[PDB]
Amino acid sequence: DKTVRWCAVSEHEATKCQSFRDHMKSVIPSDGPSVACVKKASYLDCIRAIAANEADAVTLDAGLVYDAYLAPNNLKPVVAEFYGSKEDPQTFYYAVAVVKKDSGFQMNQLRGKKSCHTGLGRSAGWNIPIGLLYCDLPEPRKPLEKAVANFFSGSCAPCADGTDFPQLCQLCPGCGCSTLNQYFGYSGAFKCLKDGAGDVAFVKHSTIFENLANKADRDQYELLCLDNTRKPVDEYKDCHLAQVPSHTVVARSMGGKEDLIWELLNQAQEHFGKDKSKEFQLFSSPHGKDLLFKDSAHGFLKVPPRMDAKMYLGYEYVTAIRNLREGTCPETDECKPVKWCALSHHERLKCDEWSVNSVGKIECVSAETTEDCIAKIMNGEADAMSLDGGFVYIAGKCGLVPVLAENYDKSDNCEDTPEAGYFAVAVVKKSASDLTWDNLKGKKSCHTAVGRTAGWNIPMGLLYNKINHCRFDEFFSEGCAPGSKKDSSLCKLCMGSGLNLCEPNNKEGYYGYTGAFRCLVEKGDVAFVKHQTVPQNTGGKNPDPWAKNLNEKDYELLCLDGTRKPVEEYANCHLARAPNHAVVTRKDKEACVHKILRQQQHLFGSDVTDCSGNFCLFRSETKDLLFRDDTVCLAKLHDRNTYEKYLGEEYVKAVGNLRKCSTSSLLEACTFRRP
Amino acid sequence: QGGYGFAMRLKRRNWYPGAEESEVKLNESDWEATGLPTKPKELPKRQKSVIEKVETDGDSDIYSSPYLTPSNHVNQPKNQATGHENFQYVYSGWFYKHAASEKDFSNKKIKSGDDGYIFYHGEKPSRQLPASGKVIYKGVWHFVTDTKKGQDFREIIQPSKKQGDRYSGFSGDGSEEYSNKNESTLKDDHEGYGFTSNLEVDFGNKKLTGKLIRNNASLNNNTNNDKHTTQYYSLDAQITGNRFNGTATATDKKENETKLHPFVSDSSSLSGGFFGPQGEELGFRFLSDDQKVAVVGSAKTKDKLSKLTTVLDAVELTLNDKKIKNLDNFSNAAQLVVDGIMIPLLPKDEFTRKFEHTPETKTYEVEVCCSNLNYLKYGMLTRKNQVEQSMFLQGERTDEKEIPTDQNVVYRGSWYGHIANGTSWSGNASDKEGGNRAEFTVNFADKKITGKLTAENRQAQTFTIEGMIQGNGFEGTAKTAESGFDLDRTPKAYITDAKVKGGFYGPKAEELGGWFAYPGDKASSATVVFGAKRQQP
Ligand SMILES: [Fe+3]
Repeated sequence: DKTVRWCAVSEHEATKCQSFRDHMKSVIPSDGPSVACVKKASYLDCIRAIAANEADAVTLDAGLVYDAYLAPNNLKPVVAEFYGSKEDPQTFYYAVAVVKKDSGFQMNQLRGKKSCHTGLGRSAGWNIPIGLLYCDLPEPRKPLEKAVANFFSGSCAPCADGTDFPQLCQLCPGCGCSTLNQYFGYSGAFKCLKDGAGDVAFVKHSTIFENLANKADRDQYELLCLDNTRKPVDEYKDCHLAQVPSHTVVARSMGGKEDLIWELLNQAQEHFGKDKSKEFQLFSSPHGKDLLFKDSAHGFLKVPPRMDAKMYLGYEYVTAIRNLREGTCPETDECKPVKWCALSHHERLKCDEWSVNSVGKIECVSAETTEDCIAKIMNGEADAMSLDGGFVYIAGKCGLVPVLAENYDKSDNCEDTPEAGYFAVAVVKKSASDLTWDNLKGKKSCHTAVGRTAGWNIPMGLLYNKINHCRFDEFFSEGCAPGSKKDSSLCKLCMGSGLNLCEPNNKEGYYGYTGAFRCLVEKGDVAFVKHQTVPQNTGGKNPDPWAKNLNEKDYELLCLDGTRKPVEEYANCHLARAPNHAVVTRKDKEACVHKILRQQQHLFGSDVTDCSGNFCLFRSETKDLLFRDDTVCLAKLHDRNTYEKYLGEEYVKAVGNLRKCSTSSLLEACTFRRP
Repeated sequence: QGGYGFAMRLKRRNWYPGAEESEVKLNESDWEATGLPTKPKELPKRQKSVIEKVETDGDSDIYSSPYLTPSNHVNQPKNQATGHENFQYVYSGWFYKHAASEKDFSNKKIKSGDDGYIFYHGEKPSRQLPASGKVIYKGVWHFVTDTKKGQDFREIIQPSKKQGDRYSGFSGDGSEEYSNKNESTLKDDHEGYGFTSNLEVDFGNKKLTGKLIRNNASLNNNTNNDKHTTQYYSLDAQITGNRFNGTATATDKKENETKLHPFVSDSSSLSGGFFGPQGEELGFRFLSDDQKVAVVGSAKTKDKLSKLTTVLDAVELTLNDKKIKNLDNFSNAAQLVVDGIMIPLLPKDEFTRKFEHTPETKTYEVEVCCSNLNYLKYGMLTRKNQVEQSMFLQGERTDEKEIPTDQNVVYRGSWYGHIANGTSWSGNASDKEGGNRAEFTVNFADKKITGKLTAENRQAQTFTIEGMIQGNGFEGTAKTAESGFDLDRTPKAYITDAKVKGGFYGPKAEELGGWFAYPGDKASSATVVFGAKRQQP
């Protein structure tokens, strides 16, 4: 009996839910998803009920989504209400801080200015901006209204207590809580900025587009960005205080029935959604306003599995709300420890050594996969890591920015010398001949890991263009592509032990460039790797028993034109050019990371002669720990600070051409917040 | 010097920059007793309890040998010797977790890397063994190395974690890549999966030899190698009782070649024992002499689908309920094993000796005879924290081959006894004068043994024993004469036909001992243990 127990917060809701239940029954087959209405006293009660497995779903505003996520409720966003249109649905709105043109102050310059808020306890109007400013407020920070009244020189804070904190009503005396106050609400605040009452208005992105009579004249205003610059009003996606989801249905994280819920809601919108039926409207009711869903809902979208409450609300929102709930401020004032994210134990061990040697300027966090780590960087849990260009692509879509680049070219100009990137090559045994780029079908393949430039993106994208279909495990007989689904044929050649098999970290010995080459040696027909890999691993350069006796002349590269050439010929035989691996971070950590890493590499960088008695940041044993082992230095990006600018137009098109084949969960989640 | 099992903990070297420890070696001090397992397939409690409390960064799991009962974590790693996979009594193996770095910066210390143990333990150390014959034991082995700055063993563990440098190399390491543990089929000359042991135990000559090997992997390039196994050691040991002692010899040395693996030194510390009813399983350890390597292993006779000989006697006789229990013993008459702990029967630093032993619940109070008996000890054992009462006897039997044929041989000694009908008499082992006294004549040719136990006022106070001998031991009866003991006109105590069991102890039957409880049958009651030494003519 597959039944979604929906939680109602009022009798009016309860009766709407029952109408919902009865109408679904007339549409869904008996055997399928049905509604059960369970009534509770309040949203908290509902959240607890869902956690207690006494009920299944409820729809929350943003703040409650956060509450729902905390222990011991541990609930997650599953379905999203969207607004305004099917082709361009608004799941989210953006809280922005809007100011006048050329008024010359940034977000960290706000102390002393005059503020306009939509009203107290509103999200964009109050909670977000005050939350992000919380540490800038003078102590005591309790009670909040008093602190805020001391931060700004004067305000309009509708609904604020003006009796106790006069300056909060200064721009709208009385602090009126209704539209009777010309400064109340969204338009109210904007009109307060326009009137020249305040210096800044805290509103959402749609506010100025809606409230300007002339509609050009937006060029008279800008937005404050968290990095302390200003962008034009149209740039709000890139300049905003927080991105918040409007109305979100949540369920248990484990055993939450997310499938059932999405099946139910999807069928419901089909029959009862906007304009769909005269018999029942999911999105209105006679009984009241906004029952079970907002009346302005146009439909539902499924929230991607990878998402969790922190990731869905976003870094900035969570920062603001945590500041408000917890209330902990740091006591100072220069660069804090950079938290580096390590891949499993291998990377964690070296990262610890790095931290001890940097005397605390570096700290360590582990995750079992690159995607996991990237998400921690999004969180705040971690600060930075270095990434294969395929992952600087994903991190980019996830909002992270590139800061320094790995340089593999040897010179005394290194940090100041941009590189064009290395080469993705297809490597085969000289002994096996007549196997060509023209048909590799049915042969056995070795990849660095799924989603990586040479090992995956370049060769598979090309193959995709040839074969025009996504299943490469059907194309190759077998292979090792770490990060593949474990029951795939692309996990079969992997050397990983037990559950380690095909894991995309160093627990799998076929993981990474060297890992892949060892796979070609020991199992496969063709390995996808960087052009440097065969010379690095032959001629005794690699001491380990497997590669100890390997000779370079025993391998050849597959040329696109259907021919083969010796591995030195890689300039004229290659699959494509790969952008150098780069370090990525959050925009807010980007200055600190750039400065700390430059110091750190001057200390531990390839200038370090003896790598035994001392720590060498750029070396490990064949494993590329924390950085490629061939990294000469970390180089200045300059204008190239966005993933798109950094990778180049050509690579970003190639990876995008592969979008239909993507197994990436994190990419799915990210492109959902920001297409 | 025997025990139920032993473990050795991985070492983590201190790398703190400028305070760096150059090396951490292994010692004989580093063996920890596992104590008696409740379930052999489970991890040893004490050490598991240690690893549980160890901090980790996000991997909290304890990984262990694949055949161990996990807590907690077709396919997947195997370690076994083909055809001897099924262990009842003994297990060896490893368990670890990936521990967080331990930092005390006040003392300039960081240790990094995995943390765990290699160990073996078994239950029911054998009191019987095959009386002759050669027998194949196969099994597994495991190792843990020292740590030295710059050290790596590339042929066994791939040093991406600095195994052998920052923390011990060990056979459990995830980075150990060259065994066949992960494959789905065996080559013909493979002995099994992973590191396997092979021993030949000759019970006739009391000698054991064997080889410890790795089974190597086979795929594609490297199938040129022709050798599917590699032998790191050979073993030799002298068996005495249920225990054996010997040496290990490092097999792979081309030296002057410097080595890509840890097994270099030989070992004079090889030690182990037989477990199970016939001694069909065994476990062992050794520590290389350069202290670079420590090994534990187990082996067993071929899985299913000669006459035996009795190696030792160990008995507890409970004074209250008049019951005889077998005690475990390690073929050391001077090591009293009760309730899974070992009481030393000899001092550290006279005839009959009393002490208290508080292990580190209970406190044991022990009176033990005699100072002239090397292969046998007997006496009173009492338990407290209210008080439980027992007597004990244990001896190491003489080899069935070494038994005397002399037709008249006199043994003299003492006894402890407690005897009652309606009232209690109790008296203790004394080396004179009107004290407890034991007299034996043994005709070995005739296979007959007679004796008399005389008490304080003697006799008067007396016991008569007649028995038949088989092999290294004897059975018989004991009687109170007539009528009654006197239990001190006086009350008496009537015992006719008490069952007596005993053995001959030490080389050439230098000693004998025995005991009986009563009744066992359908009156009076008694419990007695006695022991005696072989007199000159
Ligand atoms: Fe790469």
